[PDB]
Amino acid sequence: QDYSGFTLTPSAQSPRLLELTFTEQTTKQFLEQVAEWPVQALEYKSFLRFRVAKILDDLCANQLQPLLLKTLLNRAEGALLINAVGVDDVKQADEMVKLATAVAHLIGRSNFDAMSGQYYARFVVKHRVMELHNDGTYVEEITDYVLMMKIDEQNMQGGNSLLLHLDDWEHLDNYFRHPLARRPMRFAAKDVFHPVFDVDQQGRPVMRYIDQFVQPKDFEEGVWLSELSDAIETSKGILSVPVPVGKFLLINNLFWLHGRDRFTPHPDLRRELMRQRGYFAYASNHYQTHQ
Amino acid sequence: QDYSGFTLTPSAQSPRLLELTFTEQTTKQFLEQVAEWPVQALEYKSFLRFRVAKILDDLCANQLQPLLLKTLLNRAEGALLINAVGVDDVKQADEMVKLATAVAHLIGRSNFDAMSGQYYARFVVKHRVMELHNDGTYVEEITDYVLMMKIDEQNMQGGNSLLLHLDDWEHLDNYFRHPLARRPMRFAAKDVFHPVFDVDQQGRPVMRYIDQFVQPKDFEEGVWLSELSDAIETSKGILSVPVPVGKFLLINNLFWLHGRDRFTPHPDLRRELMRQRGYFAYASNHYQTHQ
Amino acid sequence: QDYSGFTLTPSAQSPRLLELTFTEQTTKQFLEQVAEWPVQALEYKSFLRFRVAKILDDLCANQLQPLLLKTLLNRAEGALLINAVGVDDVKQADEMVKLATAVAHLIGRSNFDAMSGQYYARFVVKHRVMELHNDGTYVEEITDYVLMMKIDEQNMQGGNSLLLHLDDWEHLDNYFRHPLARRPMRFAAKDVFHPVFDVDQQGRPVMRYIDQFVQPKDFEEGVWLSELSDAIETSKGILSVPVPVGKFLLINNLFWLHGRDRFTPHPDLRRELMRQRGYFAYASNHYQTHQ
Amino acid sequence: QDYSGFTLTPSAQSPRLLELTFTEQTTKQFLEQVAEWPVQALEYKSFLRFRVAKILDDLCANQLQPLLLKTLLNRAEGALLINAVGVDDVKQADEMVKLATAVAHLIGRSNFDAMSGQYYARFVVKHRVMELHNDGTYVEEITDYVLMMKIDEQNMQGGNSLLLHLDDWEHLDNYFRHPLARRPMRFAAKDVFHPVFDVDQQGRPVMRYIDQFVQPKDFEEGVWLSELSDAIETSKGILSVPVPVGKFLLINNLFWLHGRDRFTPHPDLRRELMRQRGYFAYASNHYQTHQ
Ligand SMILES: [Fe+2]
Ligand SMILES: [Fe+2]
Ligand SMILES: [Fe+2]
Ligand SMILES: [Fe+2]
Repeated sequence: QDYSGFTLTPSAQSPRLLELTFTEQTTKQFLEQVAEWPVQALEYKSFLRFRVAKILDDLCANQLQPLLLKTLLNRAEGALLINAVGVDDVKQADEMVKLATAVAHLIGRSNFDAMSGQYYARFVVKHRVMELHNDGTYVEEITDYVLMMKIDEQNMQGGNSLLLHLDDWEHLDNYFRHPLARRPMRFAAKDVFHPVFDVDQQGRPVMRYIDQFVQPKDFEEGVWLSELSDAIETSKGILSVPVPVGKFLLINNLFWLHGRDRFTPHPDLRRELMRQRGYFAYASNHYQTHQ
Repeated sequence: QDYSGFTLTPSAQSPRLLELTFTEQTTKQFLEQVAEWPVQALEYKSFLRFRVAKILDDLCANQLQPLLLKTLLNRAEGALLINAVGVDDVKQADEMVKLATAVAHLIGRSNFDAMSGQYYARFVVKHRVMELHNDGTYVEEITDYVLMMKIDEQNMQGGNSLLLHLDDWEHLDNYFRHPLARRPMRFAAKDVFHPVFDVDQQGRPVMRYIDQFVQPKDFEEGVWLSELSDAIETSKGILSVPVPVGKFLLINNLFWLHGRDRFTPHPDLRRELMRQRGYFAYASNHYQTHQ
Repeated sequence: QDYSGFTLTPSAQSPRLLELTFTEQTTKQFLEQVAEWPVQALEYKSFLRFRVAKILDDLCANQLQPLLLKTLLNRAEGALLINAVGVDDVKQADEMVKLATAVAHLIGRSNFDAMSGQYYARFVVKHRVMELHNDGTYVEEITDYVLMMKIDEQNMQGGNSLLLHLDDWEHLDNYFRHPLARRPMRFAAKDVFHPVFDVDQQGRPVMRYIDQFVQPKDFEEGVWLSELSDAIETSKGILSVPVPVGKFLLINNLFWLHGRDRFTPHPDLRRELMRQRGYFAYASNHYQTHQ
Repeated sequence: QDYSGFTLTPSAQSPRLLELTFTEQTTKQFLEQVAEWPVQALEYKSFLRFRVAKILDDLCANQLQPLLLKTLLNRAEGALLINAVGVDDVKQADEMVKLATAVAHLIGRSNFDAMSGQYYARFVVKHRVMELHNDGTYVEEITDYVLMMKIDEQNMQGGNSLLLHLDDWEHLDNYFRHPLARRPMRFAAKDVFHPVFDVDQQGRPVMRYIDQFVQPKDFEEGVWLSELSDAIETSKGILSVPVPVGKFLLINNLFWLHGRDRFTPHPDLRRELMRQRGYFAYASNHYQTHQ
């Protein structure tokens, strides 16, 4: 469908993943209107992250924020691949960070990243599969969304993003109905305790799982987790999504798992990534008390 | 007016800011009587900060302490620019620290400074505006006063201190009456939570704001804070105050905001500053219990 | 006796210490079936420690896990010396870690080791007695088992493992019946407080003692502990057990103490050790509440 | 008077300070009987500190421990200068540490020293007065005794130990009767709060004061503390005690203050000191509950 300032079309891999592309005029107007705040200003004054968010939504006639929220909160969808025409070179890295910052802070706020000391983190890669998982399993607070942007890609074969929607996972019911699905388990980076499965407000399964940080306490927990891991990694429902330079995935971390495919080692290989993670925060008509 | 040991006259920028100058005999007597305690002694034994305070007040016939307190606690004023005749060269830095220490510890106590590990901190600058703000917004305890002294100034164009009294701010009522003025917000350097506005004992607005450390939790808080920031930075009520070498501002941090103007970059530029921050502490006739 | 996949025979030093040796086919099948997970995978994903445990037990027709548990929990025994035919060279260090990991995680889970940052630790030695003690005396949680493997041994004379079963200690009753046996004492690596003696579920003495970390608070506690130390170190019941390359002791840390004999200094000496420590965790028919 | 294994005589400076000297046979027997434990063994196994204490007391026919306790707990005395004939050279430093350790752990236990990471600390000096004070004012637990030993002394003029017994302080009543004597004040190295004065079990004044770590909160506390400091430092009751190599003071830290006199700077100057601090711990006939 055609919106004001951007277009929206389903991905080739799945109708659950929608591709959102900002038009060229929108992209140029946005970058002009945020030129006076470099990324270092966004790092130092967090309210500027919401200022650039409002500027982008205003340029889309205030159609962007409700669309982002409706897509990410919809159980049938919950995932976007987002880009802006004209921003597609490593040479535009700062502008990429601004764009992703503006989109993310229309639907919530990105959390402190311990690897960078900032609200976002950039990594340079210079080859085995990274297993499907959820982010933020080792703290008490829930991470609602994961944002992963491709900043550079050079002599790279493979390395697609892997995604798994729980309602595409053919083994969901077998593991969700197991008593250990509800057993609170230790997660360690202070340790936290929570089950591997939970439910959304409608009672549908959600997941908070990663094989590296879950700490089975005994032979019962450990064997079940090793079978769970195999059942996830071999699922027929996994998507393999290329993320070209300038595009970023933005997914609901509660019923999407994500990972990374193998890639070929190459002497002239360079991949650069940017990530942000946060919680949803939005207005809705709902009950309160007092005045 | 003419006091014992010093003179007092309103500043050129505002009747709220009073200039206090210690006479030459007072300055020389004070420095003689505190010569046996170097600044390093003041750093190691905090009671010596109150000893030098008493010596200065005694030399002013005990007229200094009540005058400082009356000025700083008066809502109509609350700010002083202070100097002593004959102390005006970088070469006298230690004597400047002694003088500011004595004045500050007549009205309270200066807190530990994490940048220096001492009760005061000195910084050397070797050019964009520093936005108006209050100090101490990221801890639970209230910072009542801010002290900023000019220790050296060399090939410096611009860089005046900026000040804003809340009762000179033409947008005060518009933002103080907004519901978000009372919303406790996160501040981070353990995080603390407090609103951007509060009230003094008479119900008049006070502020605890800085754009770098406030952490809006969502799009509502963030957009409002970005508008608040603009309304402060563009206020017609801002003062631009030069602070020559040997002078220091001492302001009530609850209804004065402070910042720093732009200055010209220059290869031979050198500016040195000293700061202290603390809480008020003073005698008054008021109620207590027991015996 | 002859089991499926391994043999079991009493040690030459004591009927309480049983020697368990995995046959050559079992050893080769196990190493083949765990080849796809290097030790670094076991370090990163703790459930793989239980996966390799199940593979080893399955190869022993599920006779290994009940035998290990019965031996370690039996007050009359409680100690094993374990090896696998064909694994006996420093050159096979990784395979040794896999084997010990699989055995340990059939009976419990190995705890984080602060010296290595992993669930196991390897040390290289390149000569006085190490006194008998229990592990884990300076934390609140109980360490149920100690695992010590010989990874390398080169020009080494002496250095046998020393072991003492409390029911072989001729002075047990004299010290267990002393009032200070029940006095909670300070242990320091946050400090913890617990007595030097306790009881098992049947009221038989157990010990949580080490001379380096216990901190007697006064002359009464200190003199008694110095006599206790002498009564332990001179006991006639101490075993001197050689541990050849590829063998590991696995002992119940509650009623076995362990140490190390003196060895000869030698310029070409090299000894490498691996340790793990953990708690028991196993299924049994016992009571619970609710559903 | 003549005891078994040592002699006791009042000092030249004060009848409150008793000089205790171990005879030559006692010193030689003690060092022989503790030869198998080097100081590093005392550092690692704290019960050995009580073992060497018992050996020394046994060599004195068990007359040492009751004498030490009676002297240190007696309000009229409370201070000892202790040495052993034949130990008086830097070359005997280890033996000095053993001797002081044995004496201290007959009357209590020495606490962890943050400057050395051990139960004792050695310092090398290579010249202004160190003001009179009590140790341990910045933690909650009470330090009952201070031990300071002279390990080396080379080209040293001055630098006597200074001591002040509260009942020799001519200004005690003037300050003890001031309301601020009972005001809990902040002490900082987590901060602790306690008054500068307290009382012993008989209601007689004791002190917990040091000028460097007390943190007066305002002009009232600070001026009083500066006058208190002057009243202490100028007291006629201060003792000036030389401490030759091999001697150590052992004083009751509750009603003795201690410091150090000025000394002459000299290019070939070397002074080495050892300190321990701890709490009293001893048997007495007193009430308890239960069985
Ligand atoms: Fe991730
Ligand atoms: Fe400031
Ligand atoms: Fe051990
Ligand atoms: Fe001291």
